[PDB]
Amino acid sequence: KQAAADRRTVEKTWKLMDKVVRLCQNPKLQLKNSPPYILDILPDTYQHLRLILSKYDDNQKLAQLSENEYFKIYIDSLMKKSKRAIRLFKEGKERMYEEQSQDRRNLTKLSLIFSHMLAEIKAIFPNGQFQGDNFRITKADAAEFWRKFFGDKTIVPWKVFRQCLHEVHQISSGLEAMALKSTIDLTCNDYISVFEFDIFTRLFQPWGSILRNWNFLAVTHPGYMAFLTYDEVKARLQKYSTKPGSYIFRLSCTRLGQWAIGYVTGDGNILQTIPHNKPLFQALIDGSREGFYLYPDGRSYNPDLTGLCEKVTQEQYELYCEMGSTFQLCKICAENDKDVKIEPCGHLMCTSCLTAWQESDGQGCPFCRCEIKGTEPIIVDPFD
Ligand SMILES: C[C@H]1CCCN(Cc2cc3c(c(C(F)(F)F)c2)CN(c2cccc([C@]4(c5nncn5C)C[C@@H](C)C4)c2)C3=O)C1
Ligand code: NA
Ligand SMILES: [Zn+2]
Ligand SMILES: [Zn+2]
Repeated sequence: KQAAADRRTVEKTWKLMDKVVRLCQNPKLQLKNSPPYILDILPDTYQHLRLILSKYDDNQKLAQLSENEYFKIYIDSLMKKSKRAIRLFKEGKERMYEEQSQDRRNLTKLSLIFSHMLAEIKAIFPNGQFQGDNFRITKADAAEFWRKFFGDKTIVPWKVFRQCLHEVHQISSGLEAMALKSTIDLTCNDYISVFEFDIFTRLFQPWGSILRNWNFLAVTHPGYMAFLTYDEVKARLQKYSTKPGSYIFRLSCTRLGQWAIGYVTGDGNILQTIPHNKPLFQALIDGSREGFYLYPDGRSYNPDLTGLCEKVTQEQYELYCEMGSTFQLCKICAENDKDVKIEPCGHLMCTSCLTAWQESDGQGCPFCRCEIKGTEPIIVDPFD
């Protein structure tokens, strides 16, 4: 239940965003030349919110804008993530100037979220005018699923989304649904917009086997590198510059919904290819056959991807989730946040999962089997 997105509220986010920009202007961090460039994303976010206000330039237009379900979620999320970034500098202290630290890692995670939020608002409010109820989902079979379950909604809670997705593509576990959430919920706000749904369905098409494509291509494929800048792709492949056909595929925060395959050419150079509006597995199959994509991440074994033309372990889902921000999500249901701690073992879960466990098995903690001497409500930050 977020507050109305009135002018007063919108401006509170600008002041919080200016605070993040000031903290990030410190030369000790060296963030001026540090992607995704938070010192560029936050001013651009300001200019977009300003462009939107110019389009809703009267009291009646401001009343419609402040009631817009997507806009309220956006401003509330922008507010939350900005406060989170200020809190990161407050508690990180000198560990913010060390590039390998977890505090710096969390700032890169926040910088990626602000990048995704900016691309989202520009897609939903092109030219500052709301067009979410007329957003074009690139895949028709994915568009039909969205229209079927959510009508003309532009954004829906993750918990409603997951359940409706399960009705068409079965999700096998709590860890799989958590890995899935960190993949689709790019803005890390516990909601899925039609834009985030379009990116996910473009990346892992065809829709008919989208969870098999995602499990193979992203959860277990050695060639998958998640978000990388081109300099990082080159740095990764430089080790294998002596092995033509070495390759990796990555996401690009400036080309959402598309893949970029970086590869070692016969003459030692590192080049990249952006596949067309076709499945990534077909581009990898064609490239393997043609001698360009042979060794994923320089490794001799290239997985057989032909099965996708016509089994992931719980540990693999756990490693996959580490990169994202899902530590606050209940591992059992993957739909509610952790809000209770079991005493004395310290394991965490949501209130309703603990009540369900207590009425079903209840013979110790559902994770370690230790006797439940007590419970204590808690608030979990994604970076705890
Ligand atoms: C663009 C450049 C900027 C400098 C850091 N490098 C490396 C880097 C990549 C990711 C991250 C970091 C860091 F913040 F943890 F530090 C760092 C985080 N990160 C990230 C954050 C949330 C979700 C994901 C996805 C993912 N891929 N494998 C597992 N997961 C959960 C890709 C989404 C569709 C789901 C990835 C990177 O890609 C990326
Ligand atoms: Na989201
Ligand atoms: Zn739960
Ligand atoms: Zn326990």
